[PDB]
This record gives sequence, C-alpha cells and structure tokens, in this order.
Amino acid sequence: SFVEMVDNLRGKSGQGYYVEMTVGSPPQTLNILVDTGSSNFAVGAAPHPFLHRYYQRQLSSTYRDLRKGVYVPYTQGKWEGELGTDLVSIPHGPNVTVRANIAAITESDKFFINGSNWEGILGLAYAEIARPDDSLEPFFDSLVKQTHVPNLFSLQLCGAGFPLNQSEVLASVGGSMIIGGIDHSLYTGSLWYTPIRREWYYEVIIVRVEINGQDLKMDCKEYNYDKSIVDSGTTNLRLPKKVFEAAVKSIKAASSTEKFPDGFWLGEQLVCWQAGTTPWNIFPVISLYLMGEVTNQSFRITILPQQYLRPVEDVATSQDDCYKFAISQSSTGTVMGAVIMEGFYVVFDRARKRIGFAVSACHVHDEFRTAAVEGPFVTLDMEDCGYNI
Amino acid sequence: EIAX
Repeated sequence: SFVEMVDNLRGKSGQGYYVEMTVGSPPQTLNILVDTGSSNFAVGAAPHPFLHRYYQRQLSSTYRDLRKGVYVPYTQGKWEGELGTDLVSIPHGPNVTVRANIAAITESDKFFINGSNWEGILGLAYAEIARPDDSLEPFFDSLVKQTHVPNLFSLQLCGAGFPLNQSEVLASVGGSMIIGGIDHSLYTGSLWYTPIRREWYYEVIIVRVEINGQDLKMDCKEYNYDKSIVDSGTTNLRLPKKVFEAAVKSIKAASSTEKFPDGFWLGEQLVCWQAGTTPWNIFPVISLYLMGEVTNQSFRITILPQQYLRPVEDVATSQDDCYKFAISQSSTGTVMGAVIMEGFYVVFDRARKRIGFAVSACHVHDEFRTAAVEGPFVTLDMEDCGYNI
Repeated sequence: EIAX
C-alpha cells in the first residue's frame, strides 16, 4: 500500500527530488523531478548533453498529439516543446495508469542540470498556473479524475548532509511521496494545517516570524508580499527584500564571533570548517507562524540552521565541512523551498484546501535544539497578513 | 540549486 511508496524519491535540495515514472506503450522509464511550484508535466524528447535518456514520441503505441506548442518559464530555467498525451505510470506509486498531458521538451535553457539524474518534471500545483493556460489539465488532476486515488499527496524530503556525490545521489534515500494519502510512520507528533489561500501555487499566509525567539515586528504583509508558496522545486528559503535584510541582520549579528565572505550571505560563496567543527549553536533558529484552521488561531514551524546552511563539496576537495547559505532574496514573494521542507512531513490536502506540517521522521537533529511544529497560538487579524493589490 |  503506502509502504510501497516509502523511500520512492531520490536527490538533494540543491538539484531536486525525483520520482520514477514510465510513459508510453511500450513503457519508457524516466526520472521526474517533483515540483509543487509549477503545473506542467514535461520531459526531454531530444538529445541534450546533461540528459542520459529521453522520451521518444514515435515509439509509443499510445502517443497522441495536440500539434500545439508550449513555453514554460521558471524563476531560473526555461523550456519549449510540443504538446501531446500518453499513458503514464508510477511503479513505486499507486497501481493505476492514466493518460495525461505531456510536454516533450525540444529546446531548453538552464532547466536540465548536470548529472541531476532527472529527465523530466512533474508540476503538482494547480491548473491556474499551467502553460499555455488553465485548460491544460495537470497530471494530478488527471490521476484523480481517471482513478480512485484520493485528492491529496504527501512529501517527506531528506537531506543526507555529507555532501552527496553523483554515485551517492543514486545510492542515497532522499525521501517519500505518498500519493493519495498520509503514511503515519513517516512523522511524529501531530499534523498542523494552514489553509491554502488560493488554488494556483500552494499559497499560504505567514503571520509572524521570530529568530531565536525575537519577533521581527514587521507588518505581516511584508512576509507575504506578494505571496508565500510551498515549492519542493525551489532549493532555498527565499524571502522578500525587506524580510531578507531583516533576517540577514539578525543572523549575522547572532553569528558575529565568526567571519564570512561578503558573498557568503548572498549564497554565492562557501564557508568551511574543520570536519565536525562547524559552530551550529551560533546560528539561530527561525520560526515561521502559519495561519491555522480556526478563528484567531496560528501555529509555528521551527527551522534549524542545519537546514538553511546547505552542505556542498570543498574548494580544495578536502574533508573539512562546507556550506552555502540557503536563504536568498526574492522579488516575487516568499518561497518555502526544499530546505524548509526537509525537516518536515508536508501534506498537500488538496481536497480540504489545506496543507499540513509535522516533524519528519527523517529530520536531522542538532544536539541541544530540535525542529518543531507547535501550537496552538493566538494571533489577531490574520486575514490582514495576506497581500492584495 | 533550483528555482517558480
């Protein structure tokens, strides 16, 4: 049942978590990135240096065609291709097969990643943000319409933290995507849900931020200007320009004893410490409060620095441990990326227009602190925190 | 690193 979907994702925050799927009759196996930050199902359909395989449209008995092109632009990366449909399957997912819209990517810039080990992308967000337009039923919509698979999914993403190599991205277990349900063995404590403000991105509303127990005291709108989303396909936690400066100040200050290249805080440069020397305790926790399910009720998730200091391999290719700053600046709203998701079991309860958080079974723990999901809290005028035009 |  759901056991068979446990551990069905591979990858890392920096390059994406992917799932295995087949497409076409006869079936063609492909690794697909799992993206809650977009709407389109797309796959390589023509050679590319970073692609170890691709979708041959002309070998599927079942490939239909729409003779309609598509362009999809992301914050970074973009692709162009031809629209058709085909039968699709998830070996380590539910036992069903659906005919779903599929973009065959013909041309692309900055979208496929060197030795990422995926060749496609699965946009799980809602039709409203699908290209060329909504009419284009995203995959999950198809799956729910054509089958008895319930309308929700869960994502438990894990980051292993000794920089992962390409022979380790195959070997590592990055996580689990439970289709059509919640697997209770994969989290502890209880689930806290925040409503999905609107069904396009999975867009939530942040009502308070604290760093090591201190409120930034900003007007909430600032936290959700012009939106906050949950995006498995974005690596970093991306804050809007004011919130970002505020958080960086607080974090610099808290970590004053030590010195970092000015490009460190822009997430351009690494920092390294003697292996197992890194002074985690001088980096603060960050608590995000989310709108709850009941009037004047909030809850919070606490992010450890282990998450916002992402690991990567040395400039000398030496043992001592290195990291990139996984908090970055946004001109297009708050994005709770994979680093933020890594700690948690996240339920995308599309059916009840909500998203739940609980501490993940996976989450790595620093000695004296622990990631948490706690409530209830009281918070007034939460609707005022949503940004409108 | 990846970025919608």
